[PDB]
Amino acid sequence: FSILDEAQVLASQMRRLAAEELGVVTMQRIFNSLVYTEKISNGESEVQQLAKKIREKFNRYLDVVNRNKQVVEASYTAHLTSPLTAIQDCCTIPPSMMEFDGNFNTNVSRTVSCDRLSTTVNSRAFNPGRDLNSVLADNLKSNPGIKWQYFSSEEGIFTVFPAHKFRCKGSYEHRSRPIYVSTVRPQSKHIVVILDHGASVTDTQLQIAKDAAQVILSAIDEHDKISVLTVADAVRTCSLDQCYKTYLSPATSETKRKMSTFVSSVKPSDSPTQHAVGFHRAFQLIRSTSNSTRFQANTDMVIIYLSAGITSKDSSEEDKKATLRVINEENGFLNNSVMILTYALMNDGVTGLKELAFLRDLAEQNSGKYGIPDRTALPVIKGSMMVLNQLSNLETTVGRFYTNLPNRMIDEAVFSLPFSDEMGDGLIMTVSKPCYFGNLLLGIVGVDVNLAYILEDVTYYQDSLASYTFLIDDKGYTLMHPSLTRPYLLSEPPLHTDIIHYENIPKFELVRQNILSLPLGSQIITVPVNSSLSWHINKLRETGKEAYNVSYAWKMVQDTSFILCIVVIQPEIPVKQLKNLNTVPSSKLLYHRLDLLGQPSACLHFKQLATLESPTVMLSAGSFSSPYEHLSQPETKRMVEHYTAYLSDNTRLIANPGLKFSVRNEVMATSHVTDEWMTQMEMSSLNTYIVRRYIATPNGVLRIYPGSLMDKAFDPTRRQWYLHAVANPGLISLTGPYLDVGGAGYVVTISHTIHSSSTQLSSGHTVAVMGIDFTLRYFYKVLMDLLPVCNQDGGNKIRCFIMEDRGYLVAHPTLVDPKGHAPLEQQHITHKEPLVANDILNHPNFVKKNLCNSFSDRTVQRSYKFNTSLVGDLTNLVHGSHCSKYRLTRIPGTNAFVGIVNETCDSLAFCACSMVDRLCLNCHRMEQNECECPCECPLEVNECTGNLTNAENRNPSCEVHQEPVTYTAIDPGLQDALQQCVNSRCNQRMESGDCFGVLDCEWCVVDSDGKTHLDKSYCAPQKECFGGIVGAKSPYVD
Amino acid sequence: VCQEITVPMCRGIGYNLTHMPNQFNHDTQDEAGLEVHQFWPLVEIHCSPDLRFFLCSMYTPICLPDYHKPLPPCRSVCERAKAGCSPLMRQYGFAWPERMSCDRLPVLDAEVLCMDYNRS
Ligand SMILES: *[C@@H]1O[C@H](CO)[C@@H](O)[C@H](O)[C@H]1NC(C)=O
Ligand SMILES: *[C@@H]1O[C@H](CO)[C@@H](O)[C@H](O)[C@H]1NC(C)=O
Ligand SMILES: *[C@@H]1O[C@H](CO)[C@@H](O)[C@H](O)[C@H]1NC(C)=O
Ligand SMILES: *[C@@H]1O[C@H](CO)[C@@H](O)[C@H](O)[C@H]1NC(C)=O
Ligand SMILES: *[C@@H]1O[C@H](CO)[C@@H](O)[C@H](O)[C@H]1NC(C)=O
Ligand SMILES: *[C@@H]1O[C@H](CO)[C@@H](O)[C@H](O)[C@H]1NC(C)=O
Ligand SMILES: *[C@@H]1O[C@H](CO)[C@@H](O)[C@H](O)[C@H]1NC(C)=O
Repeated sequence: FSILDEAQVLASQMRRLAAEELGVVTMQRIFNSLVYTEKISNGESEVQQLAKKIREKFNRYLDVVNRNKQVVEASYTAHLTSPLTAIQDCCTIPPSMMEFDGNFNTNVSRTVSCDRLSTTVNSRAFNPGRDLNSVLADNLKSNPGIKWQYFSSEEGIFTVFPAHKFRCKGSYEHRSRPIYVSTVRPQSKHIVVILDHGASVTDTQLQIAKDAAQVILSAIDEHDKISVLTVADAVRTCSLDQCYKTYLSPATSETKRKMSTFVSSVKPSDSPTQHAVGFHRAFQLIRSTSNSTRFQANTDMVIIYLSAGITSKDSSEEDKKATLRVINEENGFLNNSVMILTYALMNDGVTGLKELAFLRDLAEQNSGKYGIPDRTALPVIKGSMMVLNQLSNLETTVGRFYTNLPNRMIDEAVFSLPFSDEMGDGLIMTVSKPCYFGNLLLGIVGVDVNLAYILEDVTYYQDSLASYTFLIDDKGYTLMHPSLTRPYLLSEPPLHTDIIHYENIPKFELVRQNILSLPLGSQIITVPVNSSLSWHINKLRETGKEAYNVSYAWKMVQDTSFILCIVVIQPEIPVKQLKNLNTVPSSKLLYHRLDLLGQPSACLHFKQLATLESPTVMLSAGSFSSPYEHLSQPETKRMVEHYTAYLSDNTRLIANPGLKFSVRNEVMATSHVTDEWMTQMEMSSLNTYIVRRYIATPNGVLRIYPGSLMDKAFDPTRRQWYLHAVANPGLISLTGPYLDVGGAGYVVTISHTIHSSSTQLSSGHTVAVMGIDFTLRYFYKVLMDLLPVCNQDGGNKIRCFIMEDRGYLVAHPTLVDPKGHAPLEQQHITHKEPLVANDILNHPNFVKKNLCNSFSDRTVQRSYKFNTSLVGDLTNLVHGSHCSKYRLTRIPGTNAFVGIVNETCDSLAFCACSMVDRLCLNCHRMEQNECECPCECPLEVNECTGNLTNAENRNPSCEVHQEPVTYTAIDPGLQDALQQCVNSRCNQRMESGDCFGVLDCEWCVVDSDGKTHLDKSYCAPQKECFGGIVGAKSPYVD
Repeated sequence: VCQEITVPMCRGIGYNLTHMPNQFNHDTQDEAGLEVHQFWPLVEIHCSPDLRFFLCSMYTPICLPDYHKPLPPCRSVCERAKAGCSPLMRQYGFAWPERMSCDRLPVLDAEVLCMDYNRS
């Protein structure tokens, strides 16, 4: 019944874990005695320096294609004199292979380009690859980081410098790929494909019809617009969006995937094809699509049509008359701006020989043949017609539809958005230019760069704690932002989203217009704190703030379509930077690369190579001056010794081997945790309950004990325990349950921030956060030891719990289900205690249900937020005043709450929680008091305009739920040669209070049959009963 | 003596007269309104047009000033309510109380008066 005095004692345990076991008070005292240098800036100086970095990378990027272009253009002048026709088949070079610097899939190289042949090439084709090897090698050796460099001729040959034996089971038709189309035809193409599947079309030739439609979709860019229509017996458009019934949508990967699946859903129909309605609909779409694109003209409209022998005998001519009439009428509303292309589907019988005449009449728009007079004094853009069979190469036929477009002879560089490499095994970006000799187009040249390398300057920008950067193009699409997933881990092209969605702040659309228009400038705006995202709030440097200033300093990158910007939070208030210090190492520094060393005594800590001899220090990719070079190239023992020498160099003599500013200063500043931790180990009784403790810094320093080996790409600044502590400065932050990276399974983490001084407790003053990890059962073992009331029964009718500020439970009477039998949010207060969850939603000012948009996975997330300023005690207000009284209060000094429930009789209470996914019950509206576990609803985005489908959806953006992380690998040869670091035998524990919390143990309660209670609960290693279910699967193999 | 329906969820169902205690031994309409409102998310999702009536006919049973006998819903409206909402209830954690099993209701049989509005 009493909870207050019980909560104060529980708070002392939290301080005993944060201050004594972790060392927060010691490190805060040390960081308070350090000296700092203050800086004030609006971002104009930083946006100038950062623009230079990527401009130099794009200048060298443009100098390669410009050099490759002038060589192949001059090489054609030699072709007019000597036969430049060599053959170096890419499938005939098998002496060896390599993986040096990208190209990591069976790639030989060094002054030997390879050629791939299209079926269109003739024996007298122009092949400049013979002499082009002399320059392609110098381009790669002088510019490391670029992946591919190629020349694809208009005739059909594809020559790439790094020769790799790839895709020999077919032909690589590069001329049908979007990179080639966007170069030779840089105009915004508003295409609409009409797919006739009526008149009893045989499924044998509808095969070609639907396969061709996939070639169009997989060949256009985001500046092109597309619509796909059906038989027109009923004008069925794509049903995956509301705007697809009215407009043409930009050919984004979203629209492509939606239209492509809609193509494969087409099956034959016996109704006679109503062609006139299909062409009419296509015009109505093209008409209602704004004036062209309102974008530098260059808007060529084309209507592709795929059909065969419809006729209809009696009304055949009438069917032919109705189409060419409505074409002449609707294309007469336009200024004959629409071009028509037709394609024939043929077997040896159906289409015969006379049905092709109706398709050429459509391409030529031969309306006068049927009487209808061309009312427009303008001419008509005569199209073209091609025939297709089961032997047709759809890429060299229908894929070359862009050739029928006007070639305005644009000689300009074009930059592609991030996409997946078809030759390699990663994401790339491509700059390209066409090759022009007189009025003749020879082809295009293009070089591919790794996405992580070209963006390494904006992905890991850390010049100031009060600043961050984002990179966009002139159309608004975001290429890099703190809210995006890091490119090195991406195996799929992201959903390209406008900057108005990631920088979701009121009054920002004014700054957005100034960014896309003015090539250089800056502007400050005033924003309230209650309607903003965390990237701004976490950098506040004044407490009790109701509104804050933001500075946006932008500058377009020279000679490219990209624009870089610097966001400075509260620029009128200084930002502190750690001054260079000189601390001598009390203990020897140990780099985390224990595999390359092998000198200290090693052991396994879950799925990690670790040691108990001393803690380790890790530098994340981003602390180095070239983060892509650190991720791509192997880290060797030689480099580990160099970094160890420079970081522990107290003579100030060793030159910087490749580290960034403030990196070593934070390594020395945090070097005091070594003696602090190791001293506590000798006297602590919690060595069997603490899985690890650590401290992390904004500039990439990570010291953990037990010193373990981590993956290079690990960034602790983007983990939940880090961001949760920054949001709650000066408070103990409970975070969990979450899945551990090291292999400990589900864990709960106490995290705390370290500030520049104790007189300023704002989030922006965070110079480091520390964290300590415990197993899932630990905080219930604490709850049973600390509070005797929780033992009146075995957590049955009298239940105790600990709830974080999001609603998730870290202490529990029940925590076993984690498997296939319970909802995904089963660890939430709404699922485990639906009654008190319903009741606390009625307590005023205590709870608030939040909505945020996550454009990375097109969902809208619902969550809770109990404000951690709760003074006093909360009991039943509406529900359960008689049958289930409860007491809920905040644990002082932390973001958690302690609760006790006394279930005297049964009561009815539900909180909706899906047991098959995370979909909310009602996705039409959100109610604050409608109890439901955390859930998601699909985000409705208008793909025809790039905005939200409903304007009544201006929620903030979900900052980060970046799940992808490389869990550390363990393998035989090491598993059998070494043993676990801590081997507290779980077989010798006979009660729940003894087994709960032990890091390598679990209290089994369920038999291997799935859900049958055990007559004999016992303690066993975690491997034997995950979640207490004997024989359950590991949580990493979900 | 009958009293008017006060719980807003059960207004506009066909009647506005009830009498406490109900079948669940709720001593007031406020107590009964708190329990029946736990099904309100299922009513707004429209899994069955009979759901709001079936729930209200049990938590706020109809009171006629001249009948003086309990007038429960028929078994047909209970089955039509569960046929459209039960599979959704099993997915989102909702459960029917055992006192609301359709076997406890009269069939459309004998002179047991029940309340189905589609068979009127
Ligand atoms: C729970 O309530 C009962 C009365 O229903 C009381 O006897 C018992 O002491 C209570 N338990 C606690 C821990 O308050
Ligand atoms: C066609 O050109 C005329 C000018 O001759 C212009 O007024 C009209 O708007 C154009 N058509 C469309 C659809 O814009
Ligand atoms: C936020 O605070 C402002 C005043 O600072 C207030 O007018 C507004 O109603 C609050 N809520 C929202 C959602 O803006
Ligand atoms: C913004 O800057 C001005 C000028 O320094 C200052 O007076 C003001 O307090 C700052 N904050 C807001 C919310 O205006
Ligand atoms: C919870 O937040 C409100 C404002 O949203 C604040 O006024 C209140 O004091 C907070 N709760 C407590 C118990 O202080
Ligand atoms: C809708 O999208 C367009 C770009 O297509 C953009 O210019 C406009 O600002 C968006 N609407 C709003 C309200 O932001
Ligand atoms: C009560 O229900 C009757 C229908 O049975 C309806 O006519 C009447 O308007 C209702 N009472 C009120 C106050 O609306």
